[PDB]
Amino acid sequence: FMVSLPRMVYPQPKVLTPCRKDVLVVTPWLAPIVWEGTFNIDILNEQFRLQNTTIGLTVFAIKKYVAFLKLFLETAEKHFMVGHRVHYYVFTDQPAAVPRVTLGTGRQLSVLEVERRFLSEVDYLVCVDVDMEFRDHVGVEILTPLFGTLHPGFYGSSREAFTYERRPQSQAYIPKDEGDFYYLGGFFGGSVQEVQRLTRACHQAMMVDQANGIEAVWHDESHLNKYLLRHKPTKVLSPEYLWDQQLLGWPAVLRKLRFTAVP
Ligand SMILES: O=c1ccn([C@@H]2O[C@H](COP(=O)(O)OP(=O)(O)O)[C@@H](O)[C@H]2O)c(=O)[nH]1
Ligand SMILES: [Cl-]
Ligand SMILES: [Hg+2]
Ligand SMILES: [Hg+2]
Ligand SMILES: [Hg+2]
Ligand SMILES: [Hg+2]
Ligand SMILES: [Hg+2]
Ligand SMILES: [Mn+2]
Repeated sequence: FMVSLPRMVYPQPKVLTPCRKDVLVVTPWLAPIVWEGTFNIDILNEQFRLQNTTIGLTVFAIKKYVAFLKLFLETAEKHFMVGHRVHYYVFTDQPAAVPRVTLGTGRQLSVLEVERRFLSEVDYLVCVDVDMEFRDHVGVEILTPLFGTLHPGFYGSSREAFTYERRPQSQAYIPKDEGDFYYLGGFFGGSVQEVQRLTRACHQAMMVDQANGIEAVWHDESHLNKYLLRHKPTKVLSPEYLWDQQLLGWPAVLRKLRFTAVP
């Protein structure tokens, strides 16, 4: 049951005025593609807060990657789901090496040394790489049953150029005439149920490949792409959500650089 929104004053949407004229804002299966200018964050914040939404953010920090945790967490505190309940899950082989980061109210962090837990603790799961930093708003506009993020190096490429696994012997195989987009393995998510279904599917597919003596060209990312090809995401995040300014600069098409690789 969703309670009614309160009175709100904002610009009236204009039916005869495109949101963006430079980019695709909706997929062929009617899933929005999230770009700056397509959403009113005040309306979305209201909708998700009225549901007391809790977002889980998972990251793996093994070996030398634990060094990226401080900046990652500090910047997440300034830009990730601010105003909403957030539960960070840091999977690491060095529990004592996790930095003591100060968190805002309603936000918590759990250190797990290296699934029903997620089902009872959070509503949505967001899975990202740790060698990154938030530089701008990353909020509830991304929440949906299942979402993928456009790889910054292939958003303008033809499917032929996508680095999908091209060997038929692999479970991640995708032929040259198939494919919608090339999604990043480093930023995906959705409801706990959908995220677990995806990881369960990929885990099994990778086991089959291993038994068959084959490893997908881009590992988990290759399997992720096969999954999202066969199970269309309900939202697709633009490259604003995972960019590399050092290698790609700052194109006009990107009004904001929200989550980026650390040099
Ligand atoms: O502890 C880790 C290890 C890896 N990664 C992410 O997973 C990617 C691929 O890891 P892999 O070990 O397969 O290759 P490598 O990290 O040596 O380039 C890394 O680049 C990161 O983006 C991470 O976030 N935490
Ligand atoms: Cl991840
Ligand atoms: Hg718009
Ligand atoms: Hg995850
Ligand atoms: Hg993860
Ligand atoms: Hg998969
Ligand atoms: Hg996957
Ligand atoms: Mn990375």
